[PDB]
Amino acid sequence: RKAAGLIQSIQRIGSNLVNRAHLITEQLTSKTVFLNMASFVYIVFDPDVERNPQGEMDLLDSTRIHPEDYSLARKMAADALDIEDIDDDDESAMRNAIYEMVFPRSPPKDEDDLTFKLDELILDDYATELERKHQLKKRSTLQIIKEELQSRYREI
Amino acid sequence: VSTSTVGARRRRAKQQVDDEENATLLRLGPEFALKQYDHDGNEHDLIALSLSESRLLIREALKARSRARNGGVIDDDELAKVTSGAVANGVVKKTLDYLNTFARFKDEETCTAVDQLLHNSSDCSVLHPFEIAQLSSLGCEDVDEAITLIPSLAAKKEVNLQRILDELNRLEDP
Amino acid sequence: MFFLKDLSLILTLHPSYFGPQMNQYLREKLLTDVEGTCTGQFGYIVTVLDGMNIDVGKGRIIPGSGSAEFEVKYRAVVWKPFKGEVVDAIVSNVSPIGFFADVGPLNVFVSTRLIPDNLVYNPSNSPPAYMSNDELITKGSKVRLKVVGTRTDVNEIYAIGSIKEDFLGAI
Amino acid sequence: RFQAYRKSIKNYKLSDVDYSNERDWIVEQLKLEKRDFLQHLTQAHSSVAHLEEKFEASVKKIVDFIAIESFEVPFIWNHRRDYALHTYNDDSNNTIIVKLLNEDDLWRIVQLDLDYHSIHDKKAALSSIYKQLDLDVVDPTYEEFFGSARTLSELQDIDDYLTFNYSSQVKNLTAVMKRKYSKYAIYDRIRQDAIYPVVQSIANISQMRENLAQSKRLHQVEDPIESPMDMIADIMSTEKDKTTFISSEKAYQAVKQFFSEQLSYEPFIRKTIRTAFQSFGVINI
Repeated sequence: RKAAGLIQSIQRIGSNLVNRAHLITEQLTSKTVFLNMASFVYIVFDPDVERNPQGEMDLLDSTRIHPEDYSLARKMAADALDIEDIDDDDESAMRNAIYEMVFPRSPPKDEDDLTFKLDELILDDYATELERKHQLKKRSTLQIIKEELQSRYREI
Repeated sequence: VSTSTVGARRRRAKQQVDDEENATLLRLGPEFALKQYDHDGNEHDLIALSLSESRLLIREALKARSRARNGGVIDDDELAKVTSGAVANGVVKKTLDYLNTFARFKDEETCTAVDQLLHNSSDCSVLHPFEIAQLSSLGCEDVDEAITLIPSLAAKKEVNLQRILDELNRLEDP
Repeated sequence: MFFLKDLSLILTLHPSYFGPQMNQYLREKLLTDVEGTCTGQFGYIVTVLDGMNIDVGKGRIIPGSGSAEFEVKYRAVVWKPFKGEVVDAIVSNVSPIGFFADVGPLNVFVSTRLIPDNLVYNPSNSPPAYMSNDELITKGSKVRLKVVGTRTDVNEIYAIGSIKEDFLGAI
Repeated sequence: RFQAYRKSIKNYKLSDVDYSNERDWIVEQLKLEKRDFLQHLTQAHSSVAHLEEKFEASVKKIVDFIAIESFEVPFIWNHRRDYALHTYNDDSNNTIIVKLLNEDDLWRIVQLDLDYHSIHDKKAALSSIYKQLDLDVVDPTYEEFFGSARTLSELQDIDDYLTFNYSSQVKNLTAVMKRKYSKYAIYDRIRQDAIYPVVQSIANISQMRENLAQSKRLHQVEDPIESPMDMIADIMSTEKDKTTFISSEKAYQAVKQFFSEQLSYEPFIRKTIRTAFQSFGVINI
C-alpha cells in the first residue's frame, strides 16, 4: 500500500524525483518511514547535469550513505583533499569539494583518482573524535562511506 | 442408496412451507414424519432416541454381534474393533466416544425410569418424541433455559416442566 | 438426533456365490455396506439391529445378466442433525478463521462471525484458544452449540454451528 | 510490516517498568536460546572480560531501537551494526571484530518483543485478579512465583493456584445468571463441612510450602493422635447434622481427593516436574 501511494504521488508530482530531501519537502512521506527507507532508495547521478553547482540532485543520493551522514561524508571528503581553508560549516565548499573529488574538471595526471586518497585517512581517529564529540559509534559507518566513495553501489 | 418405506411422492403444483427442515418448528420432513409404516404397513410412530437409549441399544446390539461371531461364548475399544470396515470402525468409535463422554444415564434401570416418567406422564402424553429426546439429552436445569434451548416447549405451557426437570436431575447420577 | 428407522437395501449377488452359505454372506455384505455409511437423506447409519436375523426373501434373477437381486429390509439406528438444534460437542481444532468441533461422526465448523466477540482468539496460549475473561475454549473443551446450517455432499454432511446466543459456548 | 505485526496488539506502548521487564525477559530468552553461541564465544575469547555483558547491552540497545524508534531490521544492520559488534584489541593491540549478533537474531528480537507484548496483558490480568482478591496477608508463594514468572505456563499455574485456594473468594468476586457448574463446588462444600479441620490436621499448608520450597525438612509433619478413620467417624457421629457425607469411607475418599487436589495445585511441584521433564525427559512413540 505504501509503495503504491508513493509511486502514485511521484507520478502526479512529475516524471522523476530530484533528490532524497524532496521525499520530505514534497510531503511524499512521514519522518520515520523516510529515515528507514532513506539509504535504500537512490537517484542515478549524472556528471552531464553536474555542470551547475546549484544542482539539487546531490551526488551522495546515489550512495548507501544515509542522508543523516551527508555532513560526515563531506567532512571525510574534505579530510582526504587536505584543504584546511574550508571550515566545518561551509557546506557549499564541501559540495564543491565532493564535486572535485568524484568528478574533477581536470582528470588526474596519475591513475589514482581523488577518491583513492581516502585510503590515507585513518578511520579510527575520526571514529574516536566522533565518539568523544557526540557519543556516536560510527566507525563501520565511516568504512561504508569510504567504500561508497571508492565505488558507487558496488554489487553485493 | 438405502430407500425408505415411504415412496411415490410424484409431481404436483402446490408448494408448502412445511417442507424445510427446522428443529424449532418441529418440521422434520416427510421421512421423519410423526406417522410411519413398518414392513407390514401398519401404523407406526416416529421413534426418537435419547443418548441414554441410543447408548443402551448400540451397546446391546454390538455385544450381541460380538458374542454371536465368537460362537456364543465390555470394552468399548474392543467392541468397536468387532465391526468390519476401517471407516465403519472409526465412525462407531466416534459415536461411542460421544455417547460415553455425554452419557447422562449409563444404567438400564435409570433409563427405564426416565422413559416411563417422560412417556406415562399426563402432561407428556402430548409431548413430541423429539422434545422428549431433547429433554433427556441436553440435561437442562431450568424452565427458562429449557424453553430457550427448546422453542417448542414454550407453546406447551401445560407441562410440569420444573418438577420434571428436578426429577431428571435426581435420577441423574451425581 | 438419534432415531430408529426401517430401511431397505437392494443387493445384487453374482452367480459364483450361489451356494448354501448365500444368506449369511448376504448378511455380512449388508453389514459391511451399511454400517458407518453417510447418506444425506438419512444422515449416518451407526448400527443395524438384529444383524444376524435379517430376512432377505427370495432373489430375482435379472434377465440377461444372471445375477440375482435381493430386497433386504432392516431396522437401523440413524443419527441426523437438524437446523436450529442445540447439541453438545467437543472441540477438535482451533484456528483463526474459527474452531472445529465434533458431534459424534459429524464435524462442525464454527466461524468467528458466529462466536461472541469477548472470546478473542489467543494464538499465544498453549494450546491456542478462543478465550474471554471467564471463558476459555480450546482443543478438547466441552462446548454447547446450536446447528444453524447443514451442507449435503455425496457421502458426507457438513454442519455449521454457533455459540452467539444464550446458554451456549463453554460448558 | 510492524503495523501487520502489531495489528493484533491492542496495547503496545508499555510503561518504563514494563519496558525494562521486557528488555530483561528478552535478554534471558536469548541467553537460553543462544547458550551454545555464548558458550563458544566465551571459551574462544576468554581473554575479554564480560563479553556477555556487552551482548546484553547490545540486545537492550537493539530492543530500544526497534520499540521506541521503530527501526526496521535492514536499516539497523546497515547503519547501526557498530552496536551489534564489539571491537576488542588483543595482547598485540590488533583490532579484532566480534560479531555478537546477526540479522536472524534481529528477527528473533522482533519475535521475542511481540511475545512479551502478548504475555504482558496476561501478567497484568493476573495482577488485577490478585488485587481484586485483596488478601489480608500477602501470600508468600504468590509473590515468590510471580517475581520469577517468565512463561505463560507459569502464569496459568499461578491462576490455577489462586483460583483453587480462593475458590469461594474468586466466585464471590465474580458475583461482585448462567448456571455454570463450578468444578470447585465440591471442594467448597468440603471447606464448609466439619471434615475440613481433619484436612488441616493432615499437614499444615504453610509448613508444607516452606518444607517444599526449602527442599529440606524445616518442620516435622505431626501425626494426629487419632487415625484418619477414627477422627472421620467420630466427627461424623458427633456432627451428623452437618456432615454431608453418608459413610465414613465416602468422607475418607473425599478427604484424600481434596488433599490430592491441594498437592496438584501447588505451583512448586508443577515447576519442578516441568524443569525435570524439560531437562532429562525422553521421547517415546
